[PDB]
Order: sequence, then C-alpha cells, then structure tokens
Amino acid sequence: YSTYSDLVIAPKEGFHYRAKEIPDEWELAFDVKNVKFEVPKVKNAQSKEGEVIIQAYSSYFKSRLKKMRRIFRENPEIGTIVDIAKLSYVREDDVTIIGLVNEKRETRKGYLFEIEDATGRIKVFIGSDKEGANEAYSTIMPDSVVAFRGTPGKGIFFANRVFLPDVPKFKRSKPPLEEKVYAILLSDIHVGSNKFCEEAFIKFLEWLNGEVNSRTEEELVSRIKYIIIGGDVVDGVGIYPGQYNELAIPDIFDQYEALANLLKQVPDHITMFIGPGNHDAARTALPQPGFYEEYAKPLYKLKNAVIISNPAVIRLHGRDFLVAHGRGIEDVVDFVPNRSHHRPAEAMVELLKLRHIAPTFGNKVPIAPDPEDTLVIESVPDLFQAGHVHVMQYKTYNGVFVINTGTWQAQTEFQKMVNIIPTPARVPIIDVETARLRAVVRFDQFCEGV
Amino acid sequence: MPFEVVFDGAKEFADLIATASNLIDEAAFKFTEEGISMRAMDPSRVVLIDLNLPESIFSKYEVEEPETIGINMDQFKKILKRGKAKDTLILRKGDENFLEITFEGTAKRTFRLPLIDVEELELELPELPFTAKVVLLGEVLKEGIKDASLVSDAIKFIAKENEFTMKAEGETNEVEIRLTLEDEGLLDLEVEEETKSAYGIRYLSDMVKGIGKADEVILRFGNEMPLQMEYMIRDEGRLTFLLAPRVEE
Amino acid sequence: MPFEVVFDGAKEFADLIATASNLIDEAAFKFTEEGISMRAMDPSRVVLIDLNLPESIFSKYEVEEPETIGINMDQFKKILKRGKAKDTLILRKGDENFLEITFEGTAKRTFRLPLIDVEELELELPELPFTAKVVLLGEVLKEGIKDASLVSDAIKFIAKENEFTMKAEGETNEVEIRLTLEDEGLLDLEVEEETKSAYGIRYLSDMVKGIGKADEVILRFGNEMPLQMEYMIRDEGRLTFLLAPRVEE
Amino acid sequence: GDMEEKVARQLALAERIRAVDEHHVAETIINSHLVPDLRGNLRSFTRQEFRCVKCNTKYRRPPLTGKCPKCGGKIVLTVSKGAIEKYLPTAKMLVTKYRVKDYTRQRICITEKDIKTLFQRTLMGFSADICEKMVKERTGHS
DNA sequence: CGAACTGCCTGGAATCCTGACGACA
DNA sequence: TGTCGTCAGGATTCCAGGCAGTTCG
Ligand SMILES: [Fe+3]
Ligand SMILES: [Zn+2]
Ligand SMILES: [Zn+2]
Repeated sequence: YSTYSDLVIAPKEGFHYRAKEIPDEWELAFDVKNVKFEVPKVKNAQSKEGEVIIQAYSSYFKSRLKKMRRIFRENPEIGTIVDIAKLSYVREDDVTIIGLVNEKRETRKGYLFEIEDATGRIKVFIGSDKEGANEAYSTIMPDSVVAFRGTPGKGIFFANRVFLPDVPKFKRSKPPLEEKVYAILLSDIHVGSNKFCEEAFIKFLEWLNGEVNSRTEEELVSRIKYIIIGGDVVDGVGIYPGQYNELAIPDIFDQYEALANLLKQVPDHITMFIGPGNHDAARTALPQPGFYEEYAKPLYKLKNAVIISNPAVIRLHGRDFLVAHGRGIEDVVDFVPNRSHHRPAEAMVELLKLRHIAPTFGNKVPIAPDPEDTLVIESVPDLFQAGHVHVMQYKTYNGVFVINTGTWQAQTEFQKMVNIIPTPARVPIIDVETARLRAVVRFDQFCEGV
Repeated sequence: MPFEVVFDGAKEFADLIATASNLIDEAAFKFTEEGISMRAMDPSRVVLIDLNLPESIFSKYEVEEPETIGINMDQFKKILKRGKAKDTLILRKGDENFLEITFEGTAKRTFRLPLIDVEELELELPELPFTAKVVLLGEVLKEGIKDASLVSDAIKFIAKENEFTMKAEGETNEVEIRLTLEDEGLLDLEVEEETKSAYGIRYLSDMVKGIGKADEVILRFGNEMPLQMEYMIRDEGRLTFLLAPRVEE
Repeated sequence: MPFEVVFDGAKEFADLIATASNLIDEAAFKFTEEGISMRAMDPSRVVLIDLNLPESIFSKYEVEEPETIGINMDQFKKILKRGKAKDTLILRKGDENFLEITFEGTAKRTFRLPLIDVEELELELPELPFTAKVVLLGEVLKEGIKDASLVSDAIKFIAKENEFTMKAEGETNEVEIRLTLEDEGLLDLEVEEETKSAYGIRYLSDMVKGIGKADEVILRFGNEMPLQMEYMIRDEGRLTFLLAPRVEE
Repeated sequence: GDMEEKVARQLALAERIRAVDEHHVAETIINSHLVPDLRGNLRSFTRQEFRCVKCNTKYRRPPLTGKCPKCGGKIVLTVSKGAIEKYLPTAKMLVTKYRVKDYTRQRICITEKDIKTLFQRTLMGFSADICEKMVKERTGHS
C-alpha cells in the first residue's frame, strides 16, 4: 500500500496570490472554557472510587436550561415565564413554561406532552388543529427545550402557544468588507479505504494551487484564504468485521502521515482548520477537544496545520462560523417523517431552530457528559455546518446560511445496503463577506456516477 | 546458572519484599556477580522500582554464571511473612530451574519453588541534576504522610536554602510539614535553588509504608522533574524509587 | 476571636477525644478566659458530657475574648489519632472562623479546619441529690460493662455504706460485681444510705471505649437520680457525665 | 469456558507465541471478544439507563430527571464504565506484552477514551507503552 | 553490701488482616 | 439470585513496664 508522501507539486507561478491582512480568531476553545476549572473540578467530594457521571450529566441539562432560558429572555416576545411548580398558584391565567421534552403522546383528542423541568413535571396538552401543532409535533421528541403559553388544568397543562429555540428572523446585517474573501467547506474524506476517490482528491489538490479550468475560478480561488475540514478523515476501525479486507491502509500512522503529506500541499497563506471526528484515532465522544499526542505528531509538527476543537466557533471578519459534524440529520430523517437523506438541509432546519447539534441520544455516537452544555448555540450563528449524509444541498433559513459539505469517496457496499446514494467530489465555494454560497464545484466526472 | 547465596536474617529482607510487593506486582530479580538488582516499573504506571543489593549484604555469595530469574512477590512474600530475622536465609539454585530456600534457624526449612520465565525488559534510568536533595529520617516521613493523606490526595513539596516544607491543601483542610536543619527530623539539606513540585500522596502512602524508623531516607526531585527517593540497607544496599509527577490539578 | 492554646501530651487527650466523639459526632467548645468547657448532648438524650479545663492546665494560654466555637471531632479524631505524648499540641484561632492546629516537636504539622455551629439542647447540671459516690478504675469499668454485656443489656447499681455492687441479669445469666476495700478496684467511697438505680450497658460500653484502664473514674448516682460520672484531668480538669436512668433493670 | 478454556487459551496462545519465534502477526481470536466490548461500551455509553433503588423493572428515559418521580430513590445509571474494566486487563496485559501494529489504536483508543471521559504524566514509557516509544522512533527518523 | 547502667522479657496501644452481613438488576 | 461494600474480631509491632549481669558509693 502507498503512503501518499509522493504528491509534492509546487503552486503555479502564473496564478496570482493576493497579499492582504488575514484576520483569524477562534471563539469556542475547549481549553480555556470548560477544562480550565470546570471539567477537572466536578465534585471532588466522594468515596475512594467515585463517579463523575451523575453530576456532569445532571448539570448538563441545567446549563442548557440557563443558556436557552437566557436566549428566551433575550427575545422580546416570550413573556410570563414561570416554572412548572408555580402553575398551581395561577388559576386560569396563561403563562409561559420552559422545560424538557421527555416524550410525545399522540391521541385522538390532541397531543399529550410530558414536560419536566428542574422544579417539576406536567403533561402539556395541545389540540390537534392548532397553529403550533406542526412545530410541536415535528420537533425533537426525545430531547428538546420548549416553552408554552397556557393554563394548567386538573393535572394537565392546557397550553395555547408554543415556543421553540428558533433563531430570530430580525437580525442586524453585517457590514460589507473592503476586501473579498471566500471559503471552502469539506468533510467526510475517509482516507484509508480501497474505494477512495483518489483521482478527484489529487485533481482537487492540483486545483487548489491555481490550476483552474474556467476563468471564473481564478477570481474566487485567488482570494480563498481559509480551508475547513469537518471530520471523518478515515474509514474507521471496528465498525464491521468486513473492513480489514477494505482498508487499503491498515496502519493508522500511515493514515495520519499520509493525510499530512496530502494536506501539506496547501499554501501557507491559506489558513488551515482541522477538526477531529469519531472515526479517527481521537476522542470519539462528543464534544471533541482535539487529536491525540501519539498519532498526531506530524500534524502537531506542522505549524500550518491547526487542530481546532469539535465543535468550534471560528469568528472571521466578525462572522461566527459554527464548525461541527454531528448525527442529528439521521435522527431527523429517521425519526421525523417526510425527511430523507436526499434532502438533508430540510433535516438541518430543525437542528437550526433548536440551537443544538445532536440532542437525540441512542444514535451511533457516544455523548460524553459535561457539567456545562457547550452544544447550545448562544450567539446568532452565521453559518451552520453538518454532514454525515454525503448529499450536498443549499438552503437559507431566516437569513442563516445552511449547506452541506459532501464526501470524497465512492459508494461502498455498506452505503449500498442502507439505501443512501453519496454525492462525492462536491466542493461548495461559499462567501465569507456575504455569508452565502457563492459557487459550486462538482468533480463528479472524475468520480463514480450516482 | 546455578548459584547459592546465604544472607543472614529474614525479616530485613522481608521488608524489602513487602515494599516491593506493595509497589510492584511482577518483577524478576536479576542476579549479577556484584549483587542482586532489579530495575522495573509497576504495571499500573505509578512508581519505578530500582533495587540495588551488593554482595556485601550477603554472608555467603557463590556464583557460577550470572543469570536472571523471576520471583513472585506474593508467594515469596508469604514465605518471609512469619520468617524470623534470627534465621539463616539460604538461596540455592542448581541445574534445574527451581529455587531452594533453606532456613537454618530453630527449624531447618528447605524450600522449593518453580521460577517462571518473566519477560521483563531491562530498562535503565537516565541521569540529570535535580538541585533538590534532602536527607530526612523515615519515621518523620511516616507520620507526615499518613496524616496528610487523609485530608488531601496531593501533596506539594517545596525546598529552599536551609528550608524544607511539604504543604498540602484541599477543600477545607490544609496541612504542612515544615522542617529545617536545626530540627530533629531533618538530617541534611543539599538544596541549592528554589524547588517546588506537586505529587500524589496516595502513592507516597504505600511507597513509605515499608520504610523503617531510623533509616536515613534521601529524596531527589525537582520542579518539573520526577520524584526520587532512595535509602540504604545495612549501610551498603541502595533502594531507589522514581515516580512521574502529577500532570493533573 | 483569635486565641492561642498550648497543651502538652496530646496522647492523654486523645482518649478524651475518642470518649467525646464516640457518642456525639460534633462538639461545642465553650471557650472561656477561665478555661475551656464543653457541653454536648447525645441525640437520643441519654448522656450529657461536660469538659472543664482550667487555665492552669495549659502552659501557654492566651485569650482575647471568650466565645463558643464549633469543632467537628469526626476529623479531629484523625488529627489526634497519630499525636504523640512527648510532643506539644497547639490550637490557635485567628480572625476567620478557622482553627489552625500547630503541632510542634519532632515535626511541625499545622491544621486548618472550619468552625461550624453545633446544635445542642440547652441542658444544664442542676444541683441534684447524689447520695452514692464511688471511685473506680478503667479496667474495673471495662470488665464490668463488658461482662455485664455478655449476660444482659441493663445494669442495677446497688451501693451501701461500705460496698458497691452491680447486679444485672437478663433471663438466666446473673452478674454481680462487688467492690470492697481489700482490693484495688475501690479506693474511696462515699455512700451514706443504701442506694439503687438502673442504667443501660451499650452507652456505658461506648463511654468506656475511649477511656483507658489506669484512669480513675468518679461515679455518682442517687435513688432514681441521673448518673454523674466525673473525673479530674491532671488533678485540675474535670469531665462530667450525665446518664439517664432506665425504668427496666 | 471462562475457567478451563480461558486458561487453555492463555497457555496455548503462549505456546503459539513460542512456536512463531516471537514473530506475532495480527489476528482475531481475542479480538473476537474485544469487539463486543467496544460496541458495548460505546453503545451502552450513550444509553445511561436510569433505574431507581425501589423500582427495578421501571427504566427511566435517557434524559436526566433529577430523581425518580415514582419512587423516592436515587437513580442509578449504567454507562458500562465499571463492569467492562475487569475484562480489559485480561487481554491488555497480553497486548501490552508485545509491540505489534494495526492494533495499537484499538487498545489505546478505549482507555484514552475512558481517561477523557473521567477527567499522571509518566516520566517515560516503561510499562511497555508503544505510544511514546513508537512516535519517538518515527520522529527521530524524520 | 545494693541500686544504677546496660541489656532484655512481657503487656498494652496502634496497625494490619480476615470473616460475616446487607444491598442491586 | 451473585457479587460488592463495609464492620468487627484476631493477629502484629513498638513502647512502657518489668526483670537479669556487673560495678562503685
Ligand atoms: Fe463521510
Ligand atoms: Zn460523517
Ligand atoms: Zn422509583
């Protein structure tokens, strides 16, 4: 097997590089935020052999209640916010209650909900022919934070109005930048398997140097100063027993070193962003601080290679760029009807209007309990990144830019046995100033036909 | 390979086997013409054991060819459990891979145990200055560690010019053990510069459980340097321990 | 209020710590310029402990203002569990509600514990008729309460002009501890008229558990009156107990 | 055969190690048991089954509720962190007793995952730690 | 000649080790 | 219903207490 350490091509001299000031500043850093004095200090008062799981997962929802509750307080629309335990004092007046969604019960009379807060639990009944019945029905059923306006009854809270953590439609626009800059969003590379679209990848690397086919690509590529990788750089180890006969590179150091030789072709003026994943030799539990210190030694050696956290909010030119991968899309298309993998953006709208990444538990990804919920989108996100479905779609929701990143491997038998058609060689060229999709690059000609 | 060695006393060596068994679980005492040594680490990565016992400690010392054998700490620990120091410890190994432990005391007890094939990787230890070497007794370490380990789990070692202190903090229970040269528990100080470091007292508990009362204990460590603690046996033998510092809070 | 207390012989005081913490887990120290007293009550309302320590017990004893402090003896037991006798125990309090225990001697060990409030029922020591006074020892009490425990769960106190016996029987086994002047168990006695009462065993077994064997104990009781178990410490201090009588026998 | 057949694997495997002349090649015999431990720890990891003391057959939802609404008992969770830690040193000592490739990622990924989940900088790799020793080989070679 | 110095034997306090009882899915 | 956590009883060691061998007041 090869090691990908031979592809060394210098950039084309005919391609003009623009020398300009490149600001860079990350906002969500797991080192200074959580693990500084909150993650190592959870309880410190227990037996000789105690657990730190009851408190982390206990406060994990309390932090979400404080953050999302603060978001509801920032919105000048929700009013009369009370606790569930305070509903016994109010006789008939309608109030707002904020709580978790335990389950969802469907009945001919209407929708019976089980809302539990840190103070109490009550059943929130809402009619079927309601205006907010669609939002409350299509919402995330296992875990969600909701608010209701209504009055309690004989033990069942008869709510009238629904409130979800949706982004505000009314938002202040961003000032126009003096210099134009673009960005590329890509993930699901999966280096290490025998079905990798190596051709589209090397033509893509050669395309990054300035070897463009059309004249329009020169103006955009000449101003690209940032590259972002979502995750899933390898095929994974330990998923299915028939993977050893498929992994072309069974050595993990050759995958990290191979990936390092494949990524070193990017010029130095382009800022690199490397985010960890769940298939690589790193922390498979979300959230993910970064890579390990054994296998990521050549990556740490490269100063240009920046190992960002997962998730990470990268603020560029005053823009909040939420970088994450998640698995909420599959939970939506598998749990909410009328949703499929062919339209992943539609599944991403539900995740956008909840300010969370992956609230559904039980899917094929471990969730690590933390005393502070970090997956809550506090500030107004300008970009929402996701994937794991290999279908790229463009959709803007309430001025928020929604797009996918695609993949770089051909369709496998595993992908064939689950009835999902991947879309490899999808390179979306987005704009940083306008925070919208600028161009779409499709190298599907070099890949397999879907 | 066959060799025989007669060491007088059984309890003094049983303290070494007790300290080793409480600090390591699998070790293979390597036998050289200079004496019995063992450079190994606990399989849980907590301490680092280095036993150096010259032939001067042993009464009779007869070697044919230097070789290495493996000894279980548990079984050999149970042998010298009730072994009186007034006996005569005898180690004999012949052609076969058996160990003969003859006791010539109030009752001759010729013993036999198999010797397993330990695959211990002989690893050495590098050399570098620590700038903090102290000479303290053993009992002061006993009462100083067994009392602070109940209020906290990590202890902080700080040594200055003619000053020694070991303070440990916690939620609502602080402690410190300050000693100087004019005290009665600190023998000597070779501190040259300011030294401060943090370690885990939970390792120091079992690490010092096997120490004596009048045994001179020498500690060598640094700021970011690991912890070293060595002490002599019958004024000639040397037992050195080295543990990595705590990278946590 | 800041104050300085210095007491020698922490080993003798540890028995008082075990005796005091064996019943109640927390203690309320009445810190007075004339001395340190302590009135703590059992939660089951069975015994009242009062420690009286004058100023003359403490060599170095500085009082700024008398007050009441709260000591969690559950950890103070661990403080004085390894305390020696030839050392010097020091209890100093500063401005904050913390207690700093300077332990000087062969090694310097200072402690820092919080001072929390102690909830105890206000029960004084009324001037009650005590017509039975006997002087016992620790071993006499240990063997008496334990041997009386192996036979029953209660005890019957019968004291006459020149005798002090304890008869107790559950159903079959009978115990009768007789004290005379020919032996050494009974040194002094003050019983004017014959007196009888009844008390428990488990509580007396819990109070004698901290008290040693060579410790003379003064016992007082009257006809169906509460028991007053007091004894001097260094011939000046006085520890007084209060037991509740039992209706059974 | 957790008693006789397990020791039989521990002895016959060592006999195979003596037979291959310290030349170990990657295999799946114990890995045949290590894969269910990996998918069981990762699977039950995100489950966190809450069972109160009084009620046993009454399982609580994966979200946190604070206390059991039915019974006044604390809820006990099963994240499979303390039950699988017993079978790990069984094969971990054997894997640690040899330097082999293509398997270090599976061995160290789970224990480092437990470390990252729960949370002693070792002076050096003397516990047979192929991490520092190996990366040092590659770094010094570059 | 007889007790202190020196050295040594034995019980008591602190410590360590082991068997039995109560709880959980 | 097996297994893990925890408490009380027995065994252990150093120190105090008590007992041999010798010499000068
Ligand atoms: Fe992918
Ligand atoms: Zn993915
Ligand atoms: Zn319950």
